[PDB]
Amino acid sequence: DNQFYSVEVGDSTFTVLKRYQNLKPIGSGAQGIVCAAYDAVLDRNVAIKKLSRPFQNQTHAKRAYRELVLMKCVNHKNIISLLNVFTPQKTLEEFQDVYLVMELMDANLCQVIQMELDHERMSYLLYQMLCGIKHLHSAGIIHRDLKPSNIVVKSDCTLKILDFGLARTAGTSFMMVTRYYRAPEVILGMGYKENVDIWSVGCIMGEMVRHKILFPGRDYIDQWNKVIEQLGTPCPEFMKKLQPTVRNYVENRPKYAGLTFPKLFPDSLFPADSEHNKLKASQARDLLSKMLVIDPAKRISVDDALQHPYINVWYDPAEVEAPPPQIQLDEREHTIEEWKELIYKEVMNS
Ligand SMILES: *[C@H](CC(=O)Nc1ccc(C(=O)Nc2cccc(Nc3nccc(-c4cccnc4)n3)c2)cc1)CN(C)C
Repeated sequence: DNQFYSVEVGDSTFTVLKRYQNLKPIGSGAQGIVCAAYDAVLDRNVAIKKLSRPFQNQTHAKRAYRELVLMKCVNHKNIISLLNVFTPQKTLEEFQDVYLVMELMDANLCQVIQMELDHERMSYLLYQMLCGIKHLHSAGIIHRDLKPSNIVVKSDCTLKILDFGLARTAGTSFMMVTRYYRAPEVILGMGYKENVDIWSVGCIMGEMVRHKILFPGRDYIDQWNKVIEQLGTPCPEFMKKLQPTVRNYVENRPKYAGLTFPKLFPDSLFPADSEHNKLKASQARDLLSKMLVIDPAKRISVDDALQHPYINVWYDPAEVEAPPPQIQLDEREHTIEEWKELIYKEVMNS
């Protein structure tokens, strides 16, 4: 501990470089302790994340290696970037902790989502989401678990995605707590395509309008009921694309016509008494009717969503058509000891 010092932050021991001062707690759970700090060397505020038990198991180590490699290789304004990475331990043998240093954002989408919406801020947040998701897809990264807690925003309304989800897997399976934003093809295990992340964007948008989670529930069974009660029972063609065992339960459910999108998202939930606000309520509802579609064969793509009148007002080829990032590796299994060495070399060679 020459260039390092210790400090207790939010019931967690932070052994960080002497350049990071005035550490303040900001977040924790379901895996990872985060705090805010001032970088003396850069004269800027940062966010420092201490990884929670990265070598407890192979899933933690695979997810830690994946996140560290992707945060380094990706360089997009709508995806959180890695400013610095360090370990207070001097050797591979002693190595046990990883500290990721990133730009400090003002709030999480979980609180911004609760704000009284204006079409300007709302369309801008969704535009940035679609931009970041487009950039991940270009590199073959299908998130599959996009949620408000995985997204951070700044005072100027600029947005960044924190996570990469299941990333480069193949796929549609997570074993760990918030499943309200997962696409039906993921829930029912049908296989996914790139527009699987569009359902999650639809869920988040619907929530910005309603100020209530669209599809809540104790479990998937309860969650699927909330989907069919509101959007209606899917077409026989979709239920045909299900394998016989889950198909049996889905087809045995009571048939629902589903509430129309005017009834799901009435004008009451939208800014009123202006011609511009009237126009914008129907455009927002129309985009929801294209994103919140059970059948992924009929759901809108990221590219077409960016082309929608509600979003296209922000379209900038410099932000949207940016070059995809290129590249042990990201679908091969290793022992926990082997992930530790892969993780140690990433922290050291940066
Ligand atoms: C909503 C999730 C929920 O329960 N509510 C919630 C609120 C806040 C946070 C949180 O800690 N995020 C947060 C809060 C305050 C400032 C910042 N700024 C920031 N800047 C850069 C990086 C980070 C960061 C990185 C890694 C992990 N966490 C934060 N933060 C951020 C969490 C949860 C549930 N929905 C999923 C419905």
